[PDB]
Amino acid sequence: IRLGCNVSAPSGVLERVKELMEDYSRAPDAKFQQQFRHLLSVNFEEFVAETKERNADLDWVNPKLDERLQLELGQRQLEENAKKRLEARKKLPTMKYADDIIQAVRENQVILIVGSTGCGKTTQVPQILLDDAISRGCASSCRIICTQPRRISAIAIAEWVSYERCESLGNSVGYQIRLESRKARERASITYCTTGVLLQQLQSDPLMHNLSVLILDEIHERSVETDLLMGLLKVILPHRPDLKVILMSATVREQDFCDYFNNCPMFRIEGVMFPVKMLYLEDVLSKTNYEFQKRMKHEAMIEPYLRRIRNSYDSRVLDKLRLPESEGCEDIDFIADLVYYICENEPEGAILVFLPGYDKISQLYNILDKPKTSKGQRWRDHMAVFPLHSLMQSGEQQAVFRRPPAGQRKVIISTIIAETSVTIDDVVYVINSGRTKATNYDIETNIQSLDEVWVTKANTQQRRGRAGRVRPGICYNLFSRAREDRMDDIPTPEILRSKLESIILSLKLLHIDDPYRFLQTLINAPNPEAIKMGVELLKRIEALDQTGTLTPLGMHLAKLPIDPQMGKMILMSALFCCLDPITSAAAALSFKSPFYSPLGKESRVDEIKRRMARNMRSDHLMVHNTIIAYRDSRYSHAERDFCYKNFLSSMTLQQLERMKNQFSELLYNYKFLASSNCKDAASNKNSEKIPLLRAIIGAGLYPNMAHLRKSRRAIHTMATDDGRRVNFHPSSVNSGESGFDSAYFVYFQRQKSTDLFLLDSTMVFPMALIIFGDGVEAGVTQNTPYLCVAKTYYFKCNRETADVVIQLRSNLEKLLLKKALYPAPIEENGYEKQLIKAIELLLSLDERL
DNA sequence: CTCTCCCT
Repeated sequence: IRLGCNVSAPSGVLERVKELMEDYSRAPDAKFQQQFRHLLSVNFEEFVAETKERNADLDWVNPKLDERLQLELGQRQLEENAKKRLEARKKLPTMKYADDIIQAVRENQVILIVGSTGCGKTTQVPQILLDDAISRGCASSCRIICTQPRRISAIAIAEWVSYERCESLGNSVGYQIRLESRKARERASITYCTTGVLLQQLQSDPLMHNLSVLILDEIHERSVETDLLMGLLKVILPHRPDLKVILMSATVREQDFCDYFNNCPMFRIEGVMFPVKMLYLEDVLSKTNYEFQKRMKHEAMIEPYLRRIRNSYDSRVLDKLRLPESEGCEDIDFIADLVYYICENEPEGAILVFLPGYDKISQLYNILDKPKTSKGQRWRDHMAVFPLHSLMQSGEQQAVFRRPPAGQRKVIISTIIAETSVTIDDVVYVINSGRTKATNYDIETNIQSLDEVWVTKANTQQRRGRAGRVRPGICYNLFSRAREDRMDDIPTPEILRSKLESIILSLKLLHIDDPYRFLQTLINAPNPEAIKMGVELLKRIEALDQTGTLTPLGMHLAKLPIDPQMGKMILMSALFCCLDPITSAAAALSFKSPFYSPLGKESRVDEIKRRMARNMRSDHLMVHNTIIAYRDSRYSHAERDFCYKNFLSSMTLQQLERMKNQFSELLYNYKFLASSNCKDAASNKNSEKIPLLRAIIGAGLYPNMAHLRKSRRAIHTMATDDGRRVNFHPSSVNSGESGFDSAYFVYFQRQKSTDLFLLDSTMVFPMALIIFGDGVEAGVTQNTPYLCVAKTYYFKCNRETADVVIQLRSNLEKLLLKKALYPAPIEENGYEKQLIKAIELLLSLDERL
């Protein structure tokens, strides 16, 4: 036990904390509390009965609207204005199977439609079933929900299907994503929505009574949500015989889902794509004749292969395959040569280069842009070269989509983002490195890492398809087919890679109280060690009690669309009147930072963040400062130049501001805020007290703590509270700085790459962790009285301050408990405000003087 | 001294 700095408080401050605490203890209605005790008192089939009565609207049909919609669909098939496409929709493969699809849906609760790119299943199946129900005179009983993984998919498909009905968005076709919607009409309608939207609507309608048809699309990508959703359908569908489910999948281990749902009817629908030829490293090197210069294992893999292909390739190319450098992206000059090769031979078309991450996208960009070779010098002026990365601006502009200037060849250097999420349509050539970056979770070390790995067979399959979009393509794989046969079928499904605290809490609102029993039902069961690690986190932040049951605060956290830790941070910000900054922090950790990382500009983007951090040693208040400055630039009509000068995405900032408005609207409806405007003066009376903002941020990121011991840009000897040595991620404002007021930090995410890095952090003060943390005891270790937090960090503290802090933590726990059970805004002159004022007083002693 | 990427 090595004691830290002295946290004792002046006697004058302790007396007034005492005057204030015992004002608070002199104190003497609830719809939320009755909702909470009802949920805990009912068993599961009481739960089923109650939610059936409460969501009954589809029990009502509208015969006159049935017959009217049936009658202008009958006639409005008789123009030629919506026909040109009915004969154009008939040219899509899915339409040939209309009646079999219709008939299979009537005879089966669940069917599966499997099909490759271009088959038309997403756009055509919803209309096939909708137009059938209208024609049978069932229009008003038909409400179809179609889920998509990505937001932009939902809007684009909705807009395109509505074009296909000669309607504007909002009649028979709509979309719903989070924070934006164009809703269809209530009945005889199709809604495209993101999977999360549907999961959140499950909290009000846990048996899906408010739709007649559920279409789950792209289940083969095995996102958490569709895996959860199929898991829940096994619970829901027994109580919903009228409900129709259509699963939709690419041809990627499709049989997993057929098996998972008994064995249900499976339709296979042929795609529409032009042929794309696949070449491997042998083939590429036999064409380019490039020469390399400047464990094995690998040799165990390659030599059997080179003996089986001995007579199909020249010996000198098979010898290059014995170098480990020859496969993947380890030699960027090799990729550069094959780019130059495609520009010389081969017809007109764009090159799509798949590389795992930012670092070597940078290297190939610089080699094409500042060429080392005469061949490169040659081709420099005839290429328009686009890096494509989530942290880069290229996808936010339209150049990378349009066709190049005449005489110029387009070269796209991208991450995995161009496999599905972003799509360039004039690509005829894919150079596939076979390498990506992926996150994996070591359950035993509690270390998250980001490592470069080989892609899966499904990845290359989809990357191959990216070339066949306008015209027959070529896919160059920078690895041998021996490496291909050592690749996994599909990536490890993300629910085995994921923190489960949010999911487990959400399942309590669906009256699924055993996460063990339920998660074991998934197609891929998560490690039960991860399930109690999630349970244990929820117990610590007190969303569950020790027996495992939902607490009143846990019910609030499950109803907030954010991870429970930051939801807790968000509610504290209401109680403590700093709503705007803390919601700024939560939305950014919950989504992403507004800053780009444009090629070559890092030293300069590093310097913008340090100026936006306003020397506050917090990545989280850096984002809030960024948002304050962004609002000022709109209020100044300077928005474009502001974003330019500071390498900011105005589209990221706009979405952060709507999440902030949404957190503010939810907290208002839950009766925690007097106003729904997250900028409201009453909600922000402390938003400029920096020590108080460190306290609320720490309350949410607790227990992720780190301690620095070090003086010198500077190097850092720092370690997390589990003893592991960490460093600030070089993208953090805190990396390399010296002279912190405090050696203590909280962080949202630690990650291993070159080193174990803290990706975001706020400098915190010991009294703040002590008040809002746990594991707090007073004692004596040498002959020095101490106060500790988490039974880890011990601070010199005199008995009078120790005792008052311990009394203070007790009434805070009583206060939080009643705000959870009886939500009200803290009234500014009442008794609860006096214990708020006690805490601000103590925290304000750490102000930078 | 470094950054796979969806989503309520």
